[PDB]
Amino acid sequence: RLDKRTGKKRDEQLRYTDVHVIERDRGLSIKAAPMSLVLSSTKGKSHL
Amino acid sequence: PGGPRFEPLYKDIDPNDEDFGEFNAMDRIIFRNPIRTETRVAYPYLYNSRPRSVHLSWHSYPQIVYTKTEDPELPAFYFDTSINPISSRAVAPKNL
Amino acid sequence: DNVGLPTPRGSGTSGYVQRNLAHLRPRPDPGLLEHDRKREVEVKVFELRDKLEEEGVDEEEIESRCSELRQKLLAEMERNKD
Amino acid sequence: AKSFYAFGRVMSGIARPGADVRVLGEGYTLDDEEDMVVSRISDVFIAE
Amino acid sequence: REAAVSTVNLLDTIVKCETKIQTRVKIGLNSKMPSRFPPAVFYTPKEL
Amino acid sequence: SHFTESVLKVAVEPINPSELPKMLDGIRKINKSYPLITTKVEESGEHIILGTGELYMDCVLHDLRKLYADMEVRVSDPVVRFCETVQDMSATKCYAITPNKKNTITMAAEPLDDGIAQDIESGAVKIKDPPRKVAKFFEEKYGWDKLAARSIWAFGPDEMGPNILQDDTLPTEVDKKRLATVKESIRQGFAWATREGPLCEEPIRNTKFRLIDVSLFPWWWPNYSDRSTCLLFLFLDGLPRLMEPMYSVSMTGPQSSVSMVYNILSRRRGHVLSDGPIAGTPLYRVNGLIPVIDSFGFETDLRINTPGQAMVSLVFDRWSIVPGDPLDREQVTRPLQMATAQATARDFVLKTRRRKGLSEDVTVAKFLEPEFYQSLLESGTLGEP
Amino acid sequence: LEDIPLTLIINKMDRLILELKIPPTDAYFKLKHVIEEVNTVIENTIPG
Repeated sequence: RLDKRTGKKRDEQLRYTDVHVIERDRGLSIKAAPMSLVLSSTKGKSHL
Repeated sequence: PGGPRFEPLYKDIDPNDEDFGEFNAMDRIIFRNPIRTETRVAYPYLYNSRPRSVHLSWHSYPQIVYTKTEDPELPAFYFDTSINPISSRAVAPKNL
Repeated sequence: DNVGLPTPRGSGTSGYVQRNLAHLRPRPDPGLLEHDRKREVEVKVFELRDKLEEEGVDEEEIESRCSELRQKLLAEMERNKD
Repeated sequence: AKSFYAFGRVMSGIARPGADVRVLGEGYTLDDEEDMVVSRISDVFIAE
Repeated sequence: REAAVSTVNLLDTIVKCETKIQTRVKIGLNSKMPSRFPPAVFYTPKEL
Repeated sequence: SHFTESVLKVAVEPINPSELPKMLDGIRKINKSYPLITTKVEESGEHIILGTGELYMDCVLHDLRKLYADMEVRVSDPVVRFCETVQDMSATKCYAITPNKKNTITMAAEPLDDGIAQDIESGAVKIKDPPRKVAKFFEEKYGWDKLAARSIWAFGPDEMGPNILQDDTLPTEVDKKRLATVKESIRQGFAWATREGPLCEEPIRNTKFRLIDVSLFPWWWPNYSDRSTCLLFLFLDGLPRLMEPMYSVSMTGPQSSVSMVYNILSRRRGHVLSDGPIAGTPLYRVNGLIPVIDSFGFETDLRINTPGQAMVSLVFDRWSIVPGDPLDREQVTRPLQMATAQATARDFVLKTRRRKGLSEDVTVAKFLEPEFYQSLLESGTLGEP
Repeated sequence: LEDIPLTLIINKMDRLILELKIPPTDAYFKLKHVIEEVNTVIENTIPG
């Protein structure tokens, strides 16, 4: 979806955890945004 | 300063219809250095009682610390004269 | 700041604003000493009590020594008032 | 923005939707019972 | 006299009405073109 | 526990009064979403929102208008909230008498030294801790009196509170069990009084109270107004000043911006602590102080008025004494005009008492027994009414 | 002060390479300067 963007939005940083309209318009984070992910160590073991 | 001027978006407020009832007392608010118009534009929901259909501008960007090379013989990587030096005592691990 | 003419379109003025550069810029209590003396006497009594407690003296002996020190401090205050 | 989601850390137990629970406020104590509200966890989400 | 000078609304009205008079003359000629009309057209004494 | 205090105050009110309840519900939602915010209502009817800075209150007021209340809100000019303080020790040891004329309480007041308020804010001393630990803490740190370090009753207005209550009374003249019952009573009354404060109905700091002897304590007490009245009067009688919060300006940009920030901070009742290069970069950092009440539009006026580009971070730093005498009835300012050097405290206290719907300048007879008021008038410790 | 375990993430190394354009040894000196500044304020938070 990001590779389909054109114009000046092609240069936009994604900013997944900026979701308040204040955060999208002012360009800075104002709320602590939590996520949960599965990330792999160098031994191949996945961690939450 | 340097910006365009348009028609008033909402020309439906006059200072005289709202009498000095209870809240607009000038003998109540404390006066300091005056608020210029750029302050109202920069933070529109704090300095305006009716900020209708205003757009939030991008707050700030991280500063570009780039300086063009006026000497077309220097290497691409060098310590520029405008860059402040770093000392060994500018590192100085105090408690090790 | 924001003075005059929300839009210049109506009035045949073409209304540049100006600062109007002709505008004129603005141009003892003796009771306190008695309480301090009583606090000093009580501090001496508390120091004596702490010294007695650190030395392992009895509580009744410490109380008797504190009463004697309070009487001595009262006598000294009555004698050295002037 | 009509309601609010409560984000927190499960310190113990397992949180399930439709669970009859007690909410303890900022200053609940064992003698002051008034600073507590019975409620139900209706929905449980992982915040992304 | 004095009160005309002190009153701001009166000065605004005077400027607009003088503008309307000059505009009536301009529309009489054919055109409302400002460079075509110096102040010497209007404010010259009638002898000249 | 948070880092900095909500020092910025904005009075909010509705444009259309019919949607006054709706606004309140929106305010409640605001109270959920922003942790450090502080909403309150005064007796003047206007609502007060306390937040950290310009951007914090800007986002809060956007969310109040757009997310939650969905209605237009009149917003007053951003003003600061003050505290009060004591400069010198008490000249008059003053007393309170009950309406039933049973209990009489005499005491005096004093300021503090440096570091006590920051330590009691930072949790160095707890009142739930055993008194031996508190006593040895005050003996090891500040070299206090051993009796005084063992007689500190309370901190106010809360457990971490920056005001100290302590008895200097001897056991020979005061019955100790009645002293314990009235000790609980004076603790809660003193907490209420330091929560309120007489100078502006604002919470007070850097003050200690010592109960003096000859005070008698007969049985039972269902009243609280007399002790609070005398606590407020000694707050007034301890030669009080008021203190304003100060931000610590941190600017990052090249040297032309450094000259500009020196000029602006000179103009805005501020000063520059340190100026220095950032090593390895052409940027320069300027650290200084500004009052919060003088920081409105400061960041905009710096970012606009520089040749280069400068960035500012304004964080809450400290509390500091305002210039001027708040009790100076002589110094009267003019409207449409900024406060001068000596009129600043008087202007702040006057417009603060006006803003909260209070009375005019402080009446001495409001906070005294009439016989004691006449006696203190005859003694010469009070000015002309 | 809360004794939460702390780890450091030096960010934006492209600014070392492409903005500042300092030689690699000066990049090491800049990295060590940032790390010692972090450790200096850690030491000044709790002495010893």
